[PDB]
Amino acid sequence: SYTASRQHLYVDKNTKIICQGFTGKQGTFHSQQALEYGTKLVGGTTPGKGGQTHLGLPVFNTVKEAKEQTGATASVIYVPPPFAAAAINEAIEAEIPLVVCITEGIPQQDMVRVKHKLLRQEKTRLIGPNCPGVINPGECKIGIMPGHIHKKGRIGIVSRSGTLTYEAVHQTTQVGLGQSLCVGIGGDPFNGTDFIDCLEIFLNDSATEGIILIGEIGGNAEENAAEFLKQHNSGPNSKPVVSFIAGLTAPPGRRMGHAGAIIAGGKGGAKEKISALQSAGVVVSMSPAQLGTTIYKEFEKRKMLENLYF
Amino acid sequence: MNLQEYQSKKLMSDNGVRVQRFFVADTANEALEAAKRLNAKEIVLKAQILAGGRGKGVFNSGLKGGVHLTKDPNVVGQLAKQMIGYNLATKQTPKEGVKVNKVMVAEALDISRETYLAILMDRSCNGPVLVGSPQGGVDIEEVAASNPELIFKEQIDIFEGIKDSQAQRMAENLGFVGPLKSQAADQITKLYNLFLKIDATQVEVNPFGETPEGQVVCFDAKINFDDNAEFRQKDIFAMDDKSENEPIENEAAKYDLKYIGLDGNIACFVNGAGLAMATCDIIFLNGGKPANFLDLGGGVKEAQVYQAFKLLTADPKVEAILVNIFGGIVNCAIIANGITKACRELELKVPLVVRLEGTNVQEAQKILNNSGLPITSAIDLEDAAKKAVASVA
Ligand SMILES: CC(C)(COP(=O)(O)OP(=O)(O)OC[C@H]1O[C@@H](n2cnc3c(N)ncnc32)[C@H](O)[C@@H]1OP(=O)(O)O)[C@@H](O)C(=O)NCCC(=O)NCCS
Repeated sequence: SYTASRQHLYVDKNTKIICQGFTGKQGTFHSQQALEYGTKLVGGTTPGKGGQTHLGLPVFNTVKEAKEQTGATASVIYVPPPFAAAAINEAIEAEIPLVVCITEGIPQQDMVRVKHKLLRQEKTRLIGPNCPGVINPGECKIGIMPGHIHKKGRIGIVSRSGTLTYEAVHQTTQVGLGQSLCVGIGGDPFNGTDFIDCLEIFLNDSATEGIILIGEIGGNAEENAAEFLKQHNSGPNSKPVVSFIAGLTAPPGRRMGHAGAIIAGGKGGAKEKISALQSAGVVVSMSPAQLGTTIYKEFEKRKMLENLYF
Repeated sequence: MNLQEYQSKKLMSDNGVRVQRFFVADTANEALEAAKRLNAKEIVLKAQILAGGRGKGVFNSGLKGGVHLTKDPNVVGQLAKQMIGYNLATKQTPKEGVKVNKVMVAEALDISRETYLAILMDRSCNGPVLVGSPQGGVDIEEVAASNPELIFKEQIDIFEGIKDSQAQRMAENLGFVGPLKSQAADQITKLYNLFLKIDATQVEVNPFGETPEGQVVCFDAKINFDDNAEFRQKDIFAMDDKSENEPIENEAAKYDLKYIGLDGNIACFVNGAGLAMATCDIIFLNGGKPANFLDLGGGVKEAQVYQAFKLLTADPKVEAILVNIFGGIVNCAIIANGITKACRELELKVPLVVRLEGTNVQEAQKILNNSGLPITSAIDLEDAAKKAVASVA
């Protein structure tokens, strides 16, 4: 099944990237930063501009050409909402291993179609849409996150929120723990990667000693991830999981910015998410400003336990 | 966005879905003629506003009840004269009420039986799903809590579309028999294609029922539209009655600002939906009462910051402001100058807490304290929350 493609989330120093929407405002800008960061950006697509040169790199008409000419193993999409779902499809068809779609506003029905074909293959792993991408600090950065707040380290961060991820990153940088791999799954209700997808990677990765899960109102992915942790992160040598679930003051019936962040018919509230997380062993930080100090203290508690019993 | 009842039922009627016959009166006379034109044994007359509980509402004219029944078209005229122009207050409107411009004049059909039926893009299932219950006329949630065995669901493959077997099966499970089964199966189909055409996230029919004479009729329904798809539902989104939203929210909309009014006194604005929700929580969490959620979106401008400040400084509830921006790769000194500029031009007279983060936070925390305006900076999100909560007492 499509779960086979989960490994492709773990972008690294051999990831080679093309940019869909390369000549556009945001494709251009975040490509310059990818090159500032040292990420192996190698080319890009824009229909009708195959042949041009942009940031010293080739522009192609199709993903298929770009993949053939550059050996690219990952794609990032800055294509506007009316066409972005078509871009995602072209990259699944082109069999690109990892596809990051930054675009906000893709119709939900589009993404159901995209998801239909997405779930019926396993070569391509989709993160997004409506997400800031994924970053392996110092090795590879696909998306819009500021490189300079990160620091290679030990905390895995998966999150439905862009700016909240930066908080977690900054705090875990501030307490000295660093980040092993951050994945923003974005704030749409139909997307290519959930929390469970990132946890299986985090759990199986040795660089990742702690996990932060940042979630919010809407859907059930936090609740599913709570069950998953009960099966895969119990027993000894389990990894600490700190979480923060946003929208505790959110009124029902309202889209709270993210298209996916809404409570409806009593389903999707924040407090249901906290109970379910806390019942799997997850430490919920009450305050969004305390993700770092809470995961930090969690490591202390384990050290105090070892000192006590030796 | 929200449709008036007459707009949403016309949308359904034009796409093969059966609804009560009705006309839309702008005047008491229009309501009378419409009542005559119906060939209806009984007429219903319904104020056209977006709020709920119109049933037990009140009118400035004195009339109790936004919705009325009568067999006599003359009665429709009189009762309409007591609605049109006047204002309807309900348990969903401010004590002002809402101005009633249109009333629906419909035929009232007897209900023999009641089912629930909605079409929905289900996040759990990755596609459209039919959800039906033979037990209609009550809120779907209570049904699931008490009798989950009476919730039936059909997943629809989005490329293959709804198949006759799926419609037959749901109709059967909702207890339609014989010719009513055919009508129900037909109408389930038309409802589903309606739901794809208009890019709905949900079409909910409750009650999905039978008349005594043997007709399947969607007696009432609520449509939820995907805001993302507006660029290709131009004609539908044009029907939106923006005149019943919080007018702050409408002005915010005019500037690509995502605003939502809460009942508090500490205003806040933040770039990022999730961080905006967190800032609301962390405010309350330190005792406070946040006035609003506001999301500047990814990009911060000297000009967008102005419009945000313009809104919050124009709200009568607001007695403080917590700004919290992640500058990212933009010099936060170039944000704090956008903040001091907009706060001087707007004559800021409420205490403002500003959390910045990103490049050059050092020179940025200085411009904010050196501003000669009621502005104080904060090191992190706990500080800003704590300081902002202190500013009122
Ligand atoms: C996707 C988005 C970034 C595009 O914005 P933009 O970069 O300002 O847009 P542009 O007008 O420059 O268009 C980008 C390019 O896409 C190109 N394009 C269109 N269809 C394309 C396709 N199928 N494949 C590749 N490129 C395509 C356009 O031609 C344009 O390039 P050009 O101007 O040289 O012709 C914008 O719609 C968006 O999603 N905003 C940000 C949302 C966000 O913050 N999400 C993150 C959540 S954490």
